[PDB]
Amino acid sequence: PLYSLRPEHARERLQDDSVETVTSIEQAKVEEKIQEVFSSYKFNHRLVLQREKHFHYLKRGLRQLTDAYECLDASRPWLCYWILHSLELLDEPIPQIVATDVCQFLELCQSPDGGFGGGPGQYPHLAPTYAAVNALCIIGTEEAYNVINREKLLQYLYSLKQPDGSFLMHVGGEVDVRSAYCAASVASLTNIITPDLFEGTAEWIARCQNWEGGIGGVPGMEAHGGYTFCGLAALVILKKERSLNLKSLLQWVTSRQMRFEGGFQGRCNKLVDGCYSFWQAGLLPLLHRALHAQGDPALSMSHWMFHQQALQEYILMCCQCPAGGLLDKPGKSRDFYHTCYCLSGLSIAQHFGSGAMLHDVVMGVPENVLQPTHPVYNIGPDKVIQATTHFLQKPVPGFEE
Amino acid sequence: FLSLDSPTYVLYRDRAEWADIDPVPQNDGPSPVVQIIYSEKFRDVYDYFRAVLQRDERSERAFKLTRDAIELNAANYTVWHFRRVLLRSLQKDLQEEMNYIIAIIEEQPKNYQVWHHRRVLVEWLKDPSQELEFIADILNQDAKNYHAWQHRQWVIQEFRLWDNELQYVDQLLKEDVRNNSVWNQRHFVISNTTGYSDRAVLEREVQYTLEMIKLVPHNESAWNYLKGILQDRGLSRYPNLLNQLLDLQPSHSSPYLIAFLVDIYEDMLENQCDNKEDILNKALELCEILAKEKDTIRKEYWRYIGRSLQSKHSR
Ligand SMILES: C/C(=C\COP(=O)(O)OP(=O)(O)O)CC/C=C(\C)CNC(=O)CCCC[C@@H]1SC[C@@H]2NC(=O)N[C@@H]21
Ligand SMILES: [Zn+2]
Repeated sequence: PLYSLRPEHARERLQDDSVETVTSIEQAKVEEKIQEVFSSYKFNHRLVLQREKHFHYLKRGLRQLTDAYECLDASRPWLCYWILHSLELLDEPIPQIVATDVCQFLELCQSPDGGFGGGPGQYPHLAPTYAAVNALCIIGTEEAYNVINREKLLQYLYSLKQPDGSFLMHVGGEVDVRSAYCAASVASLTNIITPDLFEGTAEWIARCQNWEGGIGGVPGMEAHGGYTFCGLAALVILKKERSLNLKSLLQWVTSRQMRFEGGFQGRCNKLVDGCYSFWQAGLLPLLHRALHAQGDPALSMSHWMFHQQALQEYILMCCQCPAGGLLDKPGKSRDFYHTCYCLSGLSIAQHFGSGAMLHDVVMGVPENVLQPTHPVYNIGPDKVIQATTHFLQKPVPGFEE
Repeated sequence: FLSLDSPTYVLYRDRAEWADIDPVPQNDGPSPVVQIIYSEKFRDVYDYFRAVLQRDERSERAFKLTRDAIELNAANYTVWHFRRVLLRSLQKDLQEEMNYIIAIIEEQPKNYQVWHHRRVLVEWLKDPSQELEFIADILNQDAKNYHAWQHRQWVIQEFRLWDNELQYVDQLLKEDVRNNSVWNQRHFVISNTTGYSDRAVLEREVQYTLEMIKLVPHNESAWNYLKGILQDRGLSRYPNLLNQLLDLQPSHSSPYLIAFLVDIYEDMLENQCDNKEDILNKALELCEILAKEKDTIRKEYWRYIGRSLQSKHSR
């Protein structure tokens, strides 16, 4: 069978120790609901990524949205990135006219101060800056690469940089690890990193790793998948992963995979959610690469250090919306963010590779395989390469001389 | 003054007080992507917000306008920035602004822009008097709200407000002993006040965590806390611990206990104990029990742990 449908899998249900708190009441609500979903497959005998439905959802969204979306009016490059990336994983080619329209759009989101904002004329902010540059890389054309003003981008990053190594998310803004990842992602792809740009940053990100092993959004905070993804990936870019305690970080992620549901939770004693199929499980490839670089002899050579099969089972059986798009969990409504990260999650859980090993695990029909994603940038590895190449043809500003 | 839900709401374009000013439409260009078909109230407020912004008009009317623009999209950090600039220029009363943000956060507590605003207000007022009880009421609706804990920790660090936090922490543990945000808080608080080296502290802490583990064996947070406060001391300087956990086993097993036993054995082996081969076999046995039987979701983790133990505790 499938792992989740086997009868011993029932012994993986929550044990509340006869002591009920809100935490267990909520976990049981979810597990009971996921058990239904599992039983629904097991009435008649068969695992299928509804690609065609997902595509319709995406293709339409990329062009036009109802006023249901007024609240993403400040996050529009996120919508480009989430949708483009989802199309990219689904191996859907993006028409020249769509691509060009996105370039032109992201161009109007670009601030004269450098960086990008949530929409035309909005102030720049690290998150849409990150999303827009990723969207531009997925497109991968010379038109797209050239939208980016690199010199203003650097100035813009300089303006956010803090004495203690952190970054503001925007001018007059907040700090957490996200800004560090966004800055590194963007700076590295565009070849604008200077001697002193990320100075202090590694040590800052490191102070965010806490007693649980994971990283919190700022020093002292609870460890969380999203912030932990951001920290580690930011260190990997900067090549200072070893600042962190990786053995504890490993023990923490691996623990975030849910024994019953199959998917991951964002932090300990909270609920499973499909987006963490990327933010949590994407840590495994990053750690594999880091431990390999330190000489580790015991690393698997076929698998990441999570239940790949169980994660794919969770995504496919619980996180697809039959009308298209993907979910956090059943009962929840689709959105492009979860569509993006479930799929990025799925691709990671299918595609192992290390050094020269390659080993795939494709649950369900083999047309389920996605394209691979780069676990640092979460765009395709081809796209990373092409973009880092192109921007290496240019000097870091300045110089030059 | 004029509410968006008022029956007599009138569009800005139809208001005589704004006759002097031209709306500025959004330029999405000639074939937009991700184009939001804004409702008419929305486009109208934002057409006028743009116009006010563009000319940097520091008017009381622009200030009321921002309120609307935020009601329609509380996530527009451009609007919030402009509002902060106006708060300053019109030299506004920050106590009412504090009440404004209080109500807003209560309505949308999972929104970065709104906690950050509140925080900027507290820096301006350098006055944390309202913060902990405010935060406590949000936490009372969502005990794990991450923004609320972040803000809590920030107040406490800046205005050195440590003196009651362990009391609040103990209470929340009583309410939901599984609330990881609260174990993180306990740790946050203790490492900043006393530290964990004072033996008396460490003992109260270890005893407490064990009382809690016995009460609820499958609560990972307790186990994570136990490992966290101890692992760095070295587990093997505490010889009673091994035995005290073996005692629980029959009556209070859980993969967490089994995992901890492995952590101890690993500390033992690092520290050149007697029966090296015997300890190593107990550990590899347990790893196999985890991978195959009691924690199969982590089968790949546990097999890598067994292979690490063999690799380095050998000949
Ligand atoms: C505060 C937090 C989680 C809080 O989660 P929660 O309490 O709702 O749920 P959970 O129980 O923790 O799973 C951190 C999560 C962080 C990441 C997923 C890392 N994120 C990113 O790199 C950016 C993802 C963008 C999310 C959208 S963008 C528009 C909107 N604005 C915003 O700030 N976030 C959303
Ligand atoms: Zn989610």
